[PDB]
Amino acid sequence: MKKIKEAEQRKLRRKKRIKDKIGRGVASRPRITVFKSNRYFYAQVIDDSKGHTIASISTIEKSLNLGKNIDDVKKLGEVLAKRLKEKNINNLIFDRNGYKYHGLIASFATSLREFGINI
Amino acid sequence: AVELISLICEETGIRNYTTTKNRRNKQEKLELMKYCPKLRKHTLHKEGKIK
Amino acid sequence: GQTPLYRRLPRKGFSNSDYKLEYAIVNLGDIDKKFKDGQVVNYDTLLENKLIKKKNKKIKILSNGKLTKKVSFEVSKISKSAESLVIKIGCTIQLV
Amino acid sequence: GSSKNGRDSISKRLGVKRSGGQFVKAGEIIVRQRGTKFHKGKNVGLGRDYTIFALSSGKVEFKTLKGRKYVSIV
Amino acid sequence: SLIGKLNKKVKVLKALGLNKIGDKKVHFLNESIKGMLNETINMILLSEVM
RNA sequence: CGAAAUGGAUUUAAGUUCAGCCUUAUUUUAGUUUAAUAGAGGUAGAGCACUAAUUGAGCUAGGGCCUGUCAAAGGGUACCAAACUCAGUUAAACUCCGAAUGCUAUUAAAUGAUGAAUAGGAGUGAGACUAUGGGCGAUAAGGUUCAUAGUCGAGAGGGAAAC
RNA sequence: GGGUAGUUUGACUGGGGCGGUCGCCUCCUAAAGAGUAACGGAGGUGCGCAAAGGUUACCUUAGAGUGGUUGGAAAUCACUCUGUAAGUGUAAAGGCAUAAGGUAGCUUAACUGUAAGACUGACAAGUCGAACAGAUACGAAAGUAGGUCUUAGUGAUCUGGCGGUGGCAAGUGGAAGCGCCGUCACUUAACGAAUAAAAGGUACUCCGGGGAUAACAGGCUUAUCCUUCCCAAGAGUUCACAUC
RNA sequence: CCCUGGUGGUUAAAGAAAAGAGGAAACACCUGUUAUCAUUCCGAACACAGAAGUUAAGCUCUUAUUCGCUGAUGGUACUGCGAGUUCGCGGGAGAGUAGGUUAUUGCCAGGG
Repeated sequence: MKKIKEAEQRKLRRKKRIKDKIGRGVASRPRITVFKSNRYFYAQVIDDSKGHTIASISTIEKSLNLGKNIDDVKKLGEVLAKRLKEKNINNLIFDRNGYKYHGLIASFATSLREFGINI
Repeated sequence: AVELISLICEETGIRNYTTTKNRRNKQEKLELMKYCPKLRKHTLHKEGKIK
Repeated sequence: GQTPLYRRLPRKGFSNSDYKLEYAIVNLGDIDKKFKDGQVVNYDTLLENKLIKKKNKKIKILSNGKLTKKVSFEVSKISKSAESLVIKIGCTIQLV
Repeated sequence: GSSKNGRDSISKRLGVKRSGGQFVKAGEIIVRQRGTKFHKGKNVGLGRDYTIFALSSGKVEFKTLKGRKYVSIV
Repeated sequence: SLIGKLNKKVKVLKALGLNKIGDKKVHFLNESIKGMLNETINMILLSEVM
């Protein structure tokens, strides 16, 4: 009850502070946010001048058939990079979205980095 | 119990900075990485007298 | 009784008089308007043509206005812009 | 038995300097205050002493959200 | 008269164009003139220009 | 054509200086009053959610008294009473709320040298009273000291018996 | 060394003197922009901090109720309700859940040359400031950092001292000295500071003026004083009003 | 299009508590600490490795408005102005009351 509620509340507070520390995204340099469920891994690129998701990816996508490991998110970030290049976006701001930059997120971000995306 | 000290660039000896420091609290020899405008480069500055 | 402004404000330094090198300014536009080709713009001619007064004898040449006439110069100082323009027009410069 | 007190500081001239709807150019001071009586919205910045200033030319506007006032340049 | 009246009301009357007693001015009633007349109703006499 | 008796500073308080106010000349052209629309208050008022004051009931710790009480574990509560409930009140330095005016911006009318800048030249820097909002005093004083407006000051005439 | 000479010994002040006060900050007075007096009503202050700074990351009290060796109303711990009343070096106010609160790691931006555009303002001053260059600190990066959550912790000019730079160098060349940059020494607290250096009396007094300022009176007010009146609990054997 | 998850805008409680409904997908709880990480101790949170199980909880929907929040129309307080004076004109609360309120919406992904 209260313990789960306060865990949620802490996550929201962290999320909000992160958001206004990094600022909003613009069509030139939009914002990349992630979400880490118990099963999957989601990423979205958002332009807040419109509230529009320019691109997105997740491990649910059957064709990718990745898992939920460091290796899998490495490959997933590769796929995201190749999907964004054809829409000619190279600057992104990395909203860690209430998580700690470590492990899976670290591998995801570095994989976007080795392939010419400015985060 | 607070004295006005001067931070001196190590490699030139210029008294680049002046600051305040409390004696009788540390009586150490405060060192600070400060930017030495003669060299256009940061470096080490040590505590020293004023007069 | 308020401390006056010239006593609130501080001072700035000496005046360096008694050691100034003071001397007359003559401009290229003036030379163009007053002279012609071939003569020596110098102390004597500027004095008689009333571009300076014979109190000062260390003329400097500055570059206001434009000069078109080939002339010879015997002066004491010259600005870089003015001597560039004058060499370009094709005159000659001796520093005295 | 004289007065024990009688002591006052200099008035600091706080308050809103440009009214909502006025046209300002970059760098204008909008509010002088102690503390975020008014918070910062789009296109404004907060000084080290909570002054509100305009990052770009525009028209001042005040909004209210959950009872807090926000200043913006639109 | 304008003597002794409030400063604001003297300014309103001079904005209507009346400086003395016996001053005659024709005006077209819109919201502005209506507001000025309401401010200074006690010092004016309104007749209508057929 | 037309003041000031205000502000700032001062071995200043009967002085003097700067600003403001005034005038001459030139240049410049948008004061001010509304209406519409768009802004920020905590004043009046109101109120008890917050900080405090405080009334009658309900309820109840705790403390004291009494009662089969050794200073152990018990009970009666005429009381001293935290907290709590209902009802009703006080606050310039309390405000969960909040005007009317005033202030500020834009536009359209309306009013015609009222604005601003530069240059030249002063004077003033002792105010008083009335209609309001105040503080101090004794919700006393033609009292003292602030804010708005008017008058006298610098304004003749008519009226309030003279004033 | 007052034998003798030249001078100083403040102002505000509901007369003056005595007393008290003089810079700055917070709130009210202050009449809902700002500003706005008083010898109006309340406080703090002439610092502290090498972290109590900067950056990144991670977290939330106080109180009420309940259960626990000391441990009781209250120390520490668990949970429910409450949701900032807790806490922010230091006074108070305005603010602070994204916490500006708390903890931990790294670190010195507690930088240099600067600055578009402003607020406040008689002036002198004071404050905010995007952004640019160099050098960094932190973070993966975006970004932040030009001290302290903000608002008091302060002092002009002149003179003198120290360090750096090498402009000035009285015939020339050195040097002295000075300028420039960095910077120290004033309870100058009467704090926009008249001197580097300062106490009293004058009823023996004098001069220039003021009802702008006291004492005797005029005038205003009535605190105070005095003279009444309204209510009648009682006393008066009983009977509020014979009387008090 | 809809359910779910994630992400914006529109700020009126878009609030908590109690009761009922589900869980395909999705989400969450849940498994182990052994790999990098975190704790002023503690896989609680976080970190990493996975899918045995569930609606119990979180979440979604439906509920009496039980608590809160919001709020009429009038009237009053107060206020601008006035040769009408306890009035004439203009503006108009707070509180209380009749009520109302457990949002709405832009676009990304999975499939009904």
